Amino acid sequence: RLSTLIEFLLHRAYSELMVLTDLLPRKSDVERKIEIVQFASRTRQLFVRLLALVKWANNAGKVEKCAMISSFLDQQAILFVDTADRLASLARDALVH
Amino acid sequence: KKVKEKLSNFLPDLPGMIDLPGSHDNSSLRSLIEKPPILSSSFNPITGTMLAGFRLH
Amino acid sequence: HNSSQKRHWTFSSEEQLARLRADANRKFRCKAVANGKVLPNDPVFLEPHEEMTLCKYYEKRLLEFCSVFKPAMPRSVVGTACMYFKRFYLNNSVMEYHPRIIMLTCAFLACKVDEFNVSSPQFVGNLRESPLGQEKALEQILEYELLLIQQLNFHLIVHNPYRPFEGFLIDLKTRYPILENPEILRKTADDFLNRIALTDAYLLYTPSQIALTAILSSASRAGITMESYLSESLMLKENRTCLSQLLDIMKSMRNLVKKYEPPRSEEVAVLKQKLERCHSAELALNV
Amino acid sequence: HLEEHLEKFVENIRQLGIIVSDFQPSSQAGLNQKLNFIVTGLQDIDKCRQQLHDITVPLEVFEYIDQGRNPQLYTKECLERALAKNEQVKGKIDTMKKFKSLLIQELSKVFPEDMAKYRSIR
Amino acid sequence: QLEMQLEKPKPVKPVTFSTGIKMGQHISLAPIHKLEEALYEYQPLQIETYGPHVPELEMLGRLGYLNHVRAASPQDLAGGYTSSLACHRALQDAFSGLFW
Amino acid sequence: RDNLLGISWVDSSWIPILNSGSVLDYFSERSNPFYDRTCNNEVVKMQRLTLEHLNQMVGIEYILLHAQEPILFIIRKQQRQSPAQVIPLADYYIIAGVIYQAPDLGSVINSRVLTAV
Amino acid sequence: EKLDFLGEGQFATVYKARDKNTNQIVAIAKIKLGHRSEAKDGINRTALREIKLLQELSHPNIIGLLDAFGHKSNISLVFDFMETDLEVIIKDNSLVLTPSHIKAYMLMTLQGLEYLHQHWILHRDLKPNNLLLDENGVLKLADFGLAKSFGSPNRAYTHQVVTRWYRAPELLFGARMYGVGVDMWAVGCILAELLLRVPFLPGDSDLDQLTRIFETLGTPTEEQWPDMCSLPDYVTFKSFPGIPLHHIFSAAGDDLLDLIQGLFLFNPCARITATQALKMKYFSNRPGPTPGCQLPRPN
Repeated sequence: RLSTLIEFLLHRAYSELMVLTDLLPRKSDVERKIEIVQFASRTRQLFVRLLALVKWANNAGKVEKCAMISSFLDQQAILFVDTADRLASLARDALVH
Repeated sequence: KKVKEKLSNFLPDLPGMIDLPGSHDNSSLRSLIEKPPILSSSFNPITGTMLAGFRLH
Repeated sequence: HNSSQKRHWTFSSEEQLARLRADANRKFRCKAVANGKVLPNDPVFLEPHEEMTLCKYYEKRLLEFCSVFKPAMPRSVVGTACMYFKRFYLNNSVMEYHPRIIMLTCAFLACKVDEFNVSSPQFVGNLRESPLGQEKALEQILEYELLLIQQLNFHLIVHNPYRPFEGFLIDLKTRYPILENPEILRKTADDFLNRIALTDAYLLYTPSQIALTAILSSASRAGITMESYLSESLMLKENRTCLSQLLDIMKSMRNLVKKYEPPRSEEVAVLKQKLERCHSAELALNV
Repeated sequence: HLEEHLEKFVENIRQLGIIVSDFQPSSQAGLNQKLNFIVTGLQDIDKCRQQLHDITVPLEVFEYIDQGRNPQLYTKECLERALAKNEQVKGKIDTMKKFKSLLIQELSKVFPEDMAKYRSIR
Repeated sequence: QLEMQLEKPKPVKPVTFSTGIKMGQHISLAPIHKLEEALYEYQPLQIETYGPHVPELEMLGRLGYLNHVRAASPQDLAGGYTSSLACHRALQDAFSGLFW
Repeated sequence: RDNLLGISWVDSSWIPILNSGSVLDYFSERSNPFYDRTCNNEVVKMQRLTLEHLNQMVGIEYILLHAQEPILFIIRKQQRQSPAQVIPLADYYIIAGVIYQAPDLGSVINSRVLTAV
Repeated sequence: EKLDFLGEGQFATVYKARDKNTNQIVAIAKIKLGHRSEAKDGINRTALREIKLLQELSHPNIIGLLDAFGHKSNISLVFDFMETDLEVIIKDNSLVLTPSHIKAYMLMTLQGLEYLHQHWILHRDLKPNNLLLDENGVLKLADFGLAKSFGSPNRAYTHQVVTRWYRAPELLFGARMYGVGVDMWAVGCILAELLLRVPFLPGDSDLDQLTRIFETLGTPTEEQWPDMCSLPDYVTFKSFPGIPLHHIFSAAGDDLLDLIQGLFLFNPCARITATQALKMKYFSNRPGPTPGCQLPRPN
């Protein structure tokens, strides 16, 4: 899923840069430098959060195993409650009649 | 071990306030990971008009 | 066209058209002289009637090119293309845009608007040209496509005289039994319609009235007259007045058809050589 | 892998570009914008490389990144919830073990011969 | 804040109760409301033309003839487009105009 | 439909599962002579969410007026012209899971005098 | 004079501003295409159709190509700026959802549809969006890219072009020919959404969307328009017992109940017509359609 997010991030970055380059000659150049460094801050934040993602990409498989563990233990808890539930449905419904 | 290692030691090399949250950043561009943007147009090559627009002072 | 749009682009009478063509010829002449590439009134400049004759012969060649298209083509698309071409030279001159580029482009744009969804191999296969030369022409086709719409005032819909014909014949199969099995009428009417299309009829007369006049001419040629059908249309507003207008339009149409003739190829080649030399002359636009 | 170092060089070039365009520059500072466009092209090459890599990431990573922490904290929290569920389940099974032991003790008190035959059969 | 803020000024007077104790504290009743705005733009007649006229349903000789270049066809009829739509478009378009 | 005052409608299942929250639902069970599909509580259930939407879209809003926890649950039918504008139409009171329409102080007296005389 | 950058579009880019001429507010379009091929197809079919169709269709409930120029490679189309769109409006958490207002929106949409059907040009793709609300609130229809004429001559009629959610049942089958049916069923799904508040039938992809339409209206009866399976591509769908319109949208005034039942009718032949729907007594009723002065506005 990170490939799709990487492509979409690169696309939105290139498109916003295209809009910035289109307004670059249009904008007043002195304040346009300020708008350029604001856009550079935008791109730096996008890229550093992608850097955090590709850092965590080593730690992805352990979280996959943790999700497997959590699903398994939730299943066994539902087994305990289902056993108690079926015993209650025995003791209060079928034996009374 | 301490797991409050800053968003630094993690993202340490990049300059600027990497630790600062998206709400504090107040950037429309940053709001992108939460909802994917559409690929309306393919990446285009650099043009002379861009350089003419910049060129500093 | 109660759908308006062409209500603005329906030039009313012969003289205005003549005047407009003449004025664009003057316009190009003047821009060039002012640019000052040449002294005024040199030999190269053409004359409007000569330009019109060259345009008509080349347009008959373009109609043959539309007919030899490898994929089957609806009569609507051919017509749309011719109309677009005539209307284009009512604003500009033959020299400013060479007729060959204009013809090919009108054709591609026309196909795109009319939803023929043409296949790219089919279009390239039809042209009898080298792939490299066809691609050079295609590069020009792109720029001249946008140029066409700009000078077409973005008015793209064109009313095609066919639909009305089918419709009047169904009215024929129903309201009047005086005539019968009007299909001989059908072919002759088609013959009159191609001849009508070559004339400035598309620009002047209403297309429905054009179809009705083709039907009337076919009937007069074969032995039937539609006074009674004309009489059912008299079963309408204007009381007596509608019929006189219909008769006058029919007579003017017959006169143009009898007078119109294909330009002789001997004359046309002289003109071709002159125009070719003309575009080979230095225009060059701007830096 | 390589996408990390590529995007890192891209981010450092973006920072140097912001520094240079922040400063008045006699030298053609259009080289900064050209390097930014070339970094976008190399990021497209890295997007081809991400089609090669095919990483799948949950959304709570994105959201904790929005909070600006480490995603390592999300790893610790997933590990902690795994141990929490394992602790709870082992505890329930341990109480069932103690209850079975108590029940067989008391039934062996009250029904000697039957629980004797049960301990024989097991 | 004793002055600009209420500072419990509304606490001093509560007028017993008029919501839980009893709902008969309304007394002062009023209404007299009007608007007069209903049934607007029901009419659907926006018909425009510079042409002669033709009815939507045929039920005439044209429908009885039921003949076009290919007449009508059954499998596509599921597609709808009963020739009816067909002759209507055809005639309407042809009649459009006739007098500039 | 002859006389809404002279009709009573009930249902046993909903009776034990009845609470201040569910009174409107019991009136809403449908196939209940007193309540109607035209009411907006119906248009809300059809759509999604029930909050301050009765003050936004203003119209026929059956609302609980007074409630006693075990049995007594009075419902009122309002017609709103706008927010903060309420017009009371009628009152339907539910006693022991049995819905009746509140008699007018005067229709009741007219019928009563007629029978006695 | 470009003054705003609302953003890019599916095959276009938009900027909001005042032109070289008057100060009046308008939305300006710039042509968008993949021109990389040295053999480009010039302008796209969607663009060509949209421009001429909008220019021709002039109605108080239809937007129109006003000015149009193109000196550079650029082609500029001028359309009036609008307030927002019904779709996001009802998409948002209930700010002020109201039926007397839903009925007014339905009336404007139906008047626009009647004009387009009269002009003899189908709006190929009404989708929930692609409908725009202006400041006054008169809603005029907008996206016209996929539309085509519908006439007597037989021609390759485009297929599966409409979006899966708003695809007509006949189009979902695989039908080679069509009629006002597509547009009518689609207004029908948009009304469905206004009342239900969420989209009526959800289809991830063609077959699933057909299955859900069938589940919502039940299996079509053999009497309906037999040949429903005799059209070119049909698969017997589940034999649903069927649910009354009362089931899917639980309630509202029955007149609305009737318009719905009617747009839905399965035989393409019986799908109600535009004039027919306006003439429905539901529009001429005690509930009054909003003039638009009091029409709800969000942010």
